[PDB]
Amino acid sequence: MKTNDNYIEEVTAKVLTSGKYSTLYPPTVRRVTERLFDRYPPKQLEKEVRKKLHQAYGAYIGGIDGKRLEKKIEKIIHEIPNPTTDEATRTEWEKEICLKILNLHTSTNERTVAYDELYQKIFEVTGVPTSITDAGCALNPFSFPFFTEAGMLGQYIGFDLDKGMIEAIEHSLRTLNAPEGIVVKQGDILSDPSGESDLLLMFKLYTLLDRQEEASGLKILQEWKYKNAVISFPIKTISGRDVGMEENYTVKFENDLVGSDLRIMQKLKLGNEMYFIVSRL
Amino acid sequence: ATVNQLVRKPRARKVAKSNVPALEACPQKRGVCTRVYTTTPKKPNSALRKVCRVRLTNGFEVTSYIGGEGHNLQEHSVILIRGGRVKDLPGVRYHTVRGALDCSGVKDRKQARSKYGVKRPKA
RNA sequence: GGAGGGCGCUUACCACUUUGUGAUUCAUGACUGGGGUGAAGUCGUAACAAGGUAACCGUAGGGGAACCUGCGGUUGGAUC
RNA sequence: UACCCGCAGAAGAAGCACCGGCUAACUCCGUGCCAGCAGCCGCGGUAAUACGGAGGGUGCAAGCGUUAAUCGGAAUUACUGGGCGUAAAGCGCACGCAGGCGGUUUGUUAAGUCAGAUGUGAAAUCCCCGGGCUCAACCUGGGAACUGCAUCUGAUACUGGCAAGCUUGAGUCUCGUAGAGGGGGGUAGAAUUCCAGGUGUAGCGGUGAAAUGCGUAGAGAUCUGGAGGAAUACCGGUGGCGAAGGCGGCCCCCUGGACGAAGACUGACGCUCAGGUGCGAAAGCGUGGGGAGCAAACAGGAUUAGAUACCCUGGUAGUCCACGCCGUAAACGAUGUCGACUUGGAGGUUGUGCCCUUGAGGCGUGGCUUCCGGAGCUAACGCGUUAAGUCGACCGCCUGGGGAGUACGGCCGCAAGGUUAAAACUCAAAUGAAUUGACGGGGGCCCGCACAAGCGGUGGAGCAUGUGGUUUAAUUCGAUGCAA
RNA sequence: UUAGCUAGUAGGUGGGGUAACGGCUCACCUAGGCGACGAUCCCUAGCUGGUCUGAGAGGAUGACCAGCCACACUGGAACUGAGACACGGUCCAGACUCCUACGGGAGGCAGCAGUGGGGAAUAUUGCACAAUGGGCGCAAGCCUGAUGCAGCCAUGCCGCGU
Ligand SMILES: [Mg+2]
Ligand SMILES: [Mg+2]
Ligand SMILES: [Mg+2]
Ligand SMILES: [Mg+2]
Ligand SMILES: [Mg+2]
Ligand SMILES: [Mg+2]
Ligand SMILES: [Mg+2]
Ligand SMILES: [Mg+2]
Ligand SMILES: [Mg+2]
Ligand SMILES: [Mg+2]
Ligand SMILES: [Mg+2]
Ligand SMILES: [Mg+2]
Ligand SMILES: [Mg+2]
Ligand SMILES: [Mg+2]
Ligand SMILES: [Mg+2]
Ligand SMILES: [Mg+2]
Ligand SMILES: [Mg+2]
Ligand SMILES: [Mg+2]
Ligand SMILES: [Mg+2]
Ligand SMILES: [Mg+2]
Ligand SMILES: [Mg+2]
Ligand SMILES: [Mg+2]
Ligand SMILES: [Mg+2]
Ligand SMILES: [Mg+2]
Ligand SMILES: [Mg+2]
Ligand SMILES: [Mg+2]
Ligand SMILES: [Mg+2]
Ligand SMILES: [Mg+2]
Ligand SMILES: [Mg+2]
Ligand SMILES: [Mg+2]
Ligand SMILES: [Mg+2]
Ligand SMILES: [Mg+2]
Ligand SMILES: [Mg+2]
Ligand SMILES: [Mg+2]
Ligand SMILES: [Mg+2]
Ligand SMILES: [Mg+2]
Ligand SMILES: [Mg+2]
Ligand SMILES: [Mg+2]
Ligand SMILES: [Mg+2]
Ligand SMILES: [Mg+2]
Ligand SMILES: [Mg+2]
Ligand SMILES: [Mg+2]
Ligand SMILES: [Mg+2]
Ligand SMILES: [Mg+2]
Ligand SMILES: [Mg+2]
Ligand SMILES: [Mg+2]
Ligand SMILES: [Mg+2]
Ligand SMILES: [Mg+2]
Repeated sequence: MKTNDNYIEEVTAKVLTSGKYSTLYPPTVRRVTERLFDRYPPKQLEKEVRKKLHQAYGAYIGGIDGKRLEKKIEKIIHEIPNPTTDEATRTEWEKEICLKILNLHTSTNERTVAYDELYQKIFEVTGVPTSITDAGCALNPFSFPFFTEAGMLGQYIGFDLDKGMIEAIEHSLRTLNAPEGIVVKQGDILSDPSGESDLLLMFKLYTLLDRQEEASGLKILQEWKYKNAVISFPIKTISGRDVGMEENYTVKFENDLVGSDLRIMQKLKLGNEMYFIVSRL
Repeated sequence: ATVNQLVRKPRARKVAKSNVPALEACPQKRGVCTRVYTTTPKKPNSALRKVCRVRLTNGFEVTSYIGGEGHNLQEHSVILIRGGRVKDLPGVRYHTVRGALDCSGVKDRKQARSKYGVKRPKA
């Protein structure tokens, strides 16, 4: 069966070997080719998988420039002294030393306007999850200072795919002295949403999973047996310009959300991010 | 071509393709509509046309055009479709007669009464 | 009584079938691709008419987007 | 029943389309990018001859519109009868079979062609001349036509076949000259860099600022010597050579094409082409080497709320070489080849002669190449004795702009891909050349405090209810560069 | 954008068959036949005398009149007969429509009317054998949805009237 089965790695290695497309975990890509086996012509398999690397799922190709991030980390952590008069004074210094690292791309940066008002307004409806997960943790792993400002102390483990960005932000465990009660591990969710947790932080999920297929969003929440979540999106409508082209991360919910165990709890729309609260029975 | 190049390959004329995809050697065609909705005509124009889809009997679903200051059609009724050429509506190349079959026509009209099935009032 | 005829009997081709096996063909199609037009992104700007701008052909490598780089070629050539 | 006669009686019998420019033929109201026509260009925001309605006019009539099919229009399928530099159009460039086509003198044959005759091409209809239903339509007599095909009988200008000759197109050969024409060996010099001595040590390379690399195990720079690899400066001009692509060091061997020139011989062995064969830069690939520089990916240093665009520092393929495959370009001279005809002048290169080469030149005879220009040709720019002019022979490509030089089905490959080559849909265009003008991160031309300069001011955290901030005891209010 | 097709296919002899010449049907022998002057296959379409468009050359079309071929529920095959492998003959297989006491049988409007369905659309379950034509008969006569007519729709041409 080499026609189809020895012709999956000839395709798959090529992506995961090239240093330009190597920003991914081996299992993540082992999945996305068995999915797309019968998707594009048998002489155009790797050829049109590059379409899912440029037209779709792109900018993660080449990656987020970790060799520009540490370039703005080593140039950042060595700027001001370390006033650590006590043990929570190592955190308040670690607070601003971390704040700017989520502010190179204008996405987790539109999230830093919610570091004081919307990192505790979420605990009133899920509890204080001590079994937690996270999808798309590109530049959102320093939310712990504010997640534990309320008392989230359980396992927060965000799963990104860019390894040149995850390892440019995972070295921080001791270099930056990030809290020692938190793990991080790689993983996608357009491929791997299986497990059980309590809170499912969806930050950069957006409609990138609804780009892998047309109308296939309600699948993941369920796969990861759960209770609640938090799901936000950009609301950068320029005085009635991005209307329609940006108001669909919602109307694909309320409409499709009649019939199963999924429900909704609350909804807001402030700053540049509109968070969703979800429920199941 | 030279004279010798004509005895081997003759002059291949065009296929004489008309502006309608199919006609079944028939001028008009009867169909049945499915949904009633309104779309947008083109960038310069700014009007609301009766762009309704009428499914035929040969398995073809072609969208025609319904003209008039107000028709009263029903989802499950016969609709006669004739020929026509319209540019302001992309994808549309057919019309719809009125005053015949299960379709009604306008009233209180004198000029251009030969179409839309208008009748002659007794003056 | 024979000749021979006829019925039966039976061999030949041969339509209808029937089991496998391919070609062409046909209608929907479970799994789908990209185009397409509606749309629509207060982008000249990561380079704010100074953070100092040729166009294209063939080919190869990088093609979140028209590109950009290597090699060779052409005039059909922003200020100049 | 046709036809004919009599009585009453203008009594029962005219609608529809169009009404901007095509394409003959208009006023107002309602509505105000809203509601509506539609074939093309389009029309519709308090004045619509483009909508609806009233009136009027025009077309036409027992019929007026719309729609569908074919043809003319459409020279928009060109044998009659158009192009191929720039609009969509000549294959990257040649050798050639089956085809097409092929000069001159004489003779034969009579297939093609031409003429005459016979047979035949059934009727209606088309065509011409007449008659008959009151007339017309319809029907009918006679004649003609059916462009075609075949047989017999003739003529012999051209074509073709057979036989016999000539030379004006010229093949080949003898005697010469010019060339980076192509390929296989060898040799020389300069320069970069690496590998060895002597001498000389915190600087070197490199970017308008910074840094990485390279250095105290002898860097950079300089001299000498050696190894390896690649390219041939000045000479070098759009010169020469080849069908095209392409190739510039002296230089050995092998060998091809083109051209000049006084004399012989052989007597159109001639032009062109599908399929096929061969050649075809660079890039890329397979099987083996070389590898000093440069240089696609990749990564160090800059840089910025992101330069894998450009700058700087290195390097794996590749470039080089032997043996193969693929056959892709602005492979452009945007021009297929061959032959013939055609007012001329002014610059190079390369042969053979005359003349006093005594003034190293005039006056003749060829090939190749550049520029200008008249007639003529073409929309225009231009070409214009190398044709894109005037004739002829042969072949290829293109029938609107996108989709698309794509997909599928064959062929050609170990790959990357190429060749032959669509059907739907979308749109009223698209593309070209000459103008008029705007404009340009404007310079050669050009006038003025155009920026100054030379006796002097305005510019005052006060105020003149005219006034550049807070003001509702400001707002019942003007006007915002002696260019609002 | 279908490149080779064909082993009773090509050719000679003999035998046999048909009203006649023939691999139409066999044996034997032979290795040829066709084909870029387009073999086969696929798709589509009746042809001709004409009509329509055009000044012609052409293109398109094949209805009505007429010549010829093919077909007769769907396949195959055969007999009677001078001429047919037979449209209202027959036998048989399959499908469909009926009858029946479950052994089973019969029939064909792609004839004129008419019905159901499909389709933007095309007729009356009519009259007469007077003439014409055909079959039978010595003649007379009869048969003849062929023909000759009527009714219906302005489909087209032409004329007249309002
Ligand atoms: Mg062009
Ligand atoms: Mg009108
Ligand atoms: Mg009009
Ligand atoms: Mg009007
Ligand atoms: Mg024509
Ligand atoms: Mg020009
Ligand atoms: Mg070619
Ligand atoms: Mg020849
Ligand atoms: Mg003759
Ligand atoms: Mg004759
Ligand atoms: Mg008369
Ligand atoms: Mg006559
Ligand atoms: Mg006659
Ligand atoms: Mg003679
Ligand atoms: Mg000849
Ligand atoms: Mg002769
Ligand atoms: Mg001769
Ligand atoms: Mg040489
Ligand atoms: Mg030294
Ligand atoms: Mg020292
Ligand atoms: Mg030296
Ligand atoms: Mg070396
Ligand atoms: Mg002599
Ligand atoms: Mg001689
Ligand atoms: Mg030739
Ligand atoms: Mg090469
Ligand atoms: Mg090559
Ligand atoms: Mg190689
Ligand atoms: Mg060239
Ligand atoms: Mg060309
Ligand atoms: Mg030359
Ligand atoms: Mg000239
Ligand atoms: Mg020309
Ligand atoms: Mg086209
Ligand atoms: Mg088109
Ligand atoms: Mg002056
Ligand atoms: Mg006021
Ligand atoms: Mg025989
Ligand atoms: Mg004509
Ligand atoms: Mg005529
Ligand atoms: Mg004619
Ligand atoms: Mg008929
Ligand atoms: Mg018999
Ligand atoms: Mg019958
Ligand atoms: Mg039947
Ligand atoms: Mg019906
Ligand atoms: Mg009789
Ligand atoms: Mg009648």
